[PDB]
Amino acid sequence: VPNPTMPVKGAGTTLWVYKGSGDPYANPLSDVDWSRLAKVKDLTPGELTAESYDDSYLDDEDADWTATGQGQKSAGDTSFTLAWMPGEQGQQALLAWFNEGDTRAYKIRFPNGTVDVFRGWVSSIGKAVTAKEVITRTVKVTNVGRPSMAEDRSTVTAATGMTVTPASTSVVKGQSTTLTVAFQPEGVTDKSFRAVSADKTKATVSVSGMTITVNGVAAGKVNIPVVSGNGEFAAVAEITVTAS
Amino acid sequence: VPNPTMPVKGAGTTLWVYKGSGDPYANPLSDVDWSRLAKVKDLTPGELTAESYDDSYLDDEDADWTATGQGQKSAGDTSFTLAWMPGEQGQQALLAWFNEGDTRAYKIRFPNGTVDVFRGWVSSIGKAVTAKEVITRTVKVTNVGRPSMAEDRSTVTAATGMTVTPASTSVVKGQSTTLTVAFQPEGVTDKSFRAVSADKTKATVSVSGMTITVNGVAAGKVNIPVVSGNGEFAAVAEITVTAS
Amino acid sequence: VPNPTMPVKGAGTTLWVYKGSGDPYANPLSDVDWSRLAKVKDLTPGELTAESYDDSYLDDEDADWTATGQGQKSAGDTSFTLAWMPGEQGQQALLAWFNEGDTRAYKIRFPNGTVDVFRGWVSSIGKAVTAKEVITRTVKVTNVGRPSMAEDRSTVTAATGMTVTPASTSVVKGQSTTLTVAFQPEGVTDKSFRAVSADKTKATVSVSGMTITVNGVAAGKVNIPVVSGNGEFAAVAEITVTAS
Repeated sequence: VPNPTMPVKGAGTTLWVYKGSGDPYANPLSDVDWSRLAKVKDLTPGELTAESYDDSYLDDEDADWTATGQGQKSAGDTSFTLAWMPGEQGQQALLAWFNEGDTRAYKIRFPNGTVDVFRGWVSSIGKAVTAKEVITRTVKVTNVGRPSMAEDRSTVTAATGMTVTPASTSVVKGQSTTLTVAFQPEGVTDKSFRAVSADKTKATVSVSGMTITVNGVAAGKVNIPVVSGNGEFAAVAEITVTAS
Repeated sequence: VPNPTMPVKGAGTTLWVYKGSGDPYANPLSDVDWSRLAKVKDLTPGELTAESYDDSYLDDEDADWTATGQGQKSAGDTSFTLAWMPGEQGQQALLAWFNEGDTRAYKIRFPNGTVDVFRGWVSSIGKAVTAKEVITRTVKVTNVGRPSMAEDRSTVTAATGMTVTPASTSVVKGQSTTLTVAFQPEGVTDKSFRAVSADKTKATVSVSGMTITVNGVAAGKVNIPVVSGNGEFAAVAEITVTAS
Repeated sequence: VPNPTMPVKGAGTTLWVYKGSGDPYANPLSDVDWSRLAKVKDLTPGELTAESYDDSYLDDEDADWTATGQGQKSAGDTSFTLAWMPGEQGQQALLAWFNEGDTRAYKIRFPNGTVDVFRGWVSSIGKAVTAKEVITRTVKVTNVGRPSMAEDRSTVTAATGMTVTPASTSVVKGQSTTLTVAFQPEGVTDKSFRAVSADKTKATVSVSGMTITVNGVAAGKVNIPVVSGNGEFAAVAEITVTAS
């Protein structure tokens, strides 16, 4: 199951080239008007840099430390090598792309459900010929303009799905009780929380696995505050610890 | 077995140089008027490139991302190291070719059957003398103009046969008969031939534009053999010559 | 036996410096007025380069691909290291060559009967001092002018020594007959040939070891054309295959 929040191993990443006429940045998740370049030996995506702009004036009080700002960004170059199949359609389109010299759109689909789509023109076409090894074809695409990252299409929800079910009962010395924090604004959520007690002398707190464990170290009535996210929601749980 | 759709191992790649006249890019598959460079230790085909060209103006709203375009292409610098055989015709031809600024065509034949032909001038010539392994001459060629990748020749009908119906009639002195050569295995074919007498004394041959003429210089029976291209197919015909 | 047409192992290559007054390029195969620099630890001959000249004009139709030509060639530098014997005559001549700073002629004799003679001036004189290893002396000679390659003195013959002796008999099924092709214009020759049959249905052809094998796969009268070199000479062989 593709999880865009956990690290992924990077095996299964595919590369596609747009061949239709619409907007490549609009719906990249659809591979209808996209031609696949199979047998990818290796791939190194573009690196988005940004040159530095000097923001220093003569009258600026003190000049011990440099002051700079972000200048003009660049989309870098994307370079990949793949098994050389001269008769396979898609590589012929690649040679046509190089010869025409126009800016086309390409995309990389990761084993995460997320696709990074760039636009650029071919600036290199190589080939490595050696015995005992499949002949490979190497390509470099100089990207132009602003690309569409996979973090652009990532969406978040803040529909206030805060709920808390505490034990609200008695806990005896030597054991721990369980408290649940529901984070389901119709299921989808993107925020974290921290739950701690109020004294750390009568009952101790341990929050893990989305749940809370309250240990009755000492008798008395204790309060466990839970704060969700940046302090938009909270909860107070009352727990009693008996003498026994 | 040779499939340009599946990847190939690259063992058996051969290098040829156009020593004949005419169009080299026309029929690279045929090995007529091509001299083979034997004992190629290693090869590195030249890589196609393209210099960037700035495409921004002061009128352009926004400038945060760079705008560029493809400029001059300049394929070049194919290198190869091959065993040093100074008494082998093909390496003396190489030194002669380097010895003046002549720009010649050379092709690379791949194990999958395709051919990739460049046109350039020799820009470096080197040697590696060291005991206990073979003396290797290393050569570098800088390419000019545009090359002819194997991606362009995506038709290949493979020919596979032809016929030769001769006049098979007496030819008098001072006259020449015409011998018919058909190279139409279902019309489409991208191969040529070559005819050469077995005696060169009784008759002389003239081949041009798929038309062959035999002139009976001396009386007798002349056997005229034709062989096509690399030598996949051949035929033999006869021409009689009478003294009176 | 030295064979200038087969790769050689590079062991036994010697270095000489001309000390006479005649023409070093005239007869390099004679070591009369040449002093040998013995105990050569290693040797790296010069590399003949040639810078590029831009042949681009404004009015030239289209400028998609760069157009260049061979410029001015250079003879490179020859660098070698040898055991350091200050008192050995020949190294004293080397230091005199460095100090005087004039252009002298030197030559390298290979274990192939071929000699590459250059001309240049000493531009480096080194020395490496280390324990457990013979002190070495390193030399670099900057070559001037056009050298005399070993491919310059290699000669070829085209005295038309074409001959063919075919079987001209019957070959029974399941075996093969032999045909001989003589390439001896007084013995010396430098050209190859290709021999193939005319039908590939009655008899099959296999040319190797300078000879031809004709296999009577099917009965009938078959013709085997042989073409020598670039079509200057040819032959036609008639072979009969019986029903048995």
